[PDB]
This record gives sequence, C-alpha cells and structure tokens, in this order.
Amino acid sequence: KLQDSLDAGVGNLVDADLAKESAKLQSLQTKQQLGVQALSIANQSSSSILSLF
Amino acid sequence: ALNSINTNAGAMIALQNLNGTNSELTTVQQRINTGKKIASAKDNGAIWATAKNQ
Repeated sequence: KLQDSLDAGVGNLVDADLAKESAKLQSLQTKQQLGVQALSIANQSSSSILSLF
Repeated sequence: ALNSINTNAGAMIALQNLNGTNSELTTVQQRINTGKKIASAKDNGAIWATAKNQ
C-alpha cells in the first residue's frame, strides 16, 4: 500500500495534462504556418526599386 | 517656374507620399509577424507595461 502511495505521489509531481497540450500544439502549428507566410511577405519588399531605373 | 531644369516639387511630394505608405506597411507587417497590436514599448507604453506586469 505504501509503495502505491509513493508512486502516485511522484506521478502527481511530474506528470502532464495531455488535453491541454493538444490545444497548445494546434495553436502553435497554426502560428508557425502563419509565421512562414509573414516571412515570405517580408522578403518581397524592396523588389519595386528596379522599376525606377 | 513651370519649366525649371534645376528642381521639381512633384517628385518631392511623390517621394513623401511613398514614404508614408512604406511606414504604414511596416506597421501592418509588424502586427502580422508578432500577432498582436501592442508588441513593444513604442506601440503603447501604458498598455504594454500593464500587460507585462499582469
């Protein structure tokens, strides 16, 4: 009985909640996809200078 | 003098308007990159400080 209590205590100390990690993973994947597109938008600046010359 | 060869104000004013458009574009791109309106202390000092402390 004591060993079961100690195992449960350590698990309570260091375990995670995967239900929350799923939501965080979804939001972060969407944000990374948006960040790549934002970098692509930022790269195409200064390309309009060539028309002046 | 409508025929001056040394200067023309049309180019100056076109340049000024182009620079204004570029500045607005920079602000919008920053909003898109960071995903938030108040990202730094330049955007809004009061709201940025409040959010940091909270």
